[PDB]
Amino acid sequence: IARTFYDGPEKNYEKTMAILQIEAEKAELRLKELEVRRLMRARGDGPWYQYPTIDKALIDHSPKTTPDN
Amino acid sequence: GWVRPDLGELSKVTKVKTDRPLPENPYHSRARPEPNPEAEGDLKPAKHGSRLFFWTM
Ligand SMILES: CCCCCCCCCCCCCCCCC[C@@H](O)O[C@H](CO[C@H](O)CCCCCCCCCCCCCCC)COP(=O)(O)OCC[N+](C)(C)C
Repeated sequence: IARTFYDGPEKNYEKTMAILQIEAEKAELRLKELEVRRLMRARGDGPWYQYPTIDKALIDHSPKTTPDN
Repeated sequence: GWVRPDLGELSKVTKVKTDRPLPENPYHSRARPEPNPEAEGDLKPAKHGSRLFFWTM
């Protein structure tokens, strides 16, 4: 029965080790992402949460019919 | 010896030679804030896919 239907314990053991590593990495990545989102939303210095401002390319820098703009 | 300017001459944009130095900051601007750093590097696939609750891709 053991020869025909199953494997040794080392296979399940090391598959479990691989599964555990994947899951623990995913967990720490999730926590880190939550912290990064908190900081990027509070500070606005990150690539995320960039709210539009006015394009400076719309300003007209030509003499404006009076000297003081 | 005064000649009256012809039609269209007093409205020309002309050049002026001056000793007055070109003002550097006539708007009295402050220093501009520093930009955000930039995007850089090669794009690698996200580690362990999307990572949504139980999805492995
Ligand atoms: C000697 C006499 C006295 C003792 C009798 C012993 C009793 C044993 C017989 C009972 C059958 C066991 C039930 C089957 C469960 C096993 C299912 C599965 O685990 O088996 C797969 C293997 O497949 C097997 O073939 C199971 C198929 C059994 C299907 C039973 C169907 C019987 C129906 C009877 C119909 C008869 C004719 C009907 C006439 C109308 C394993 O997949 P595999 O990917 O390998 O895993 C890797 C393991 N390796 C490395 C060893 C290869």
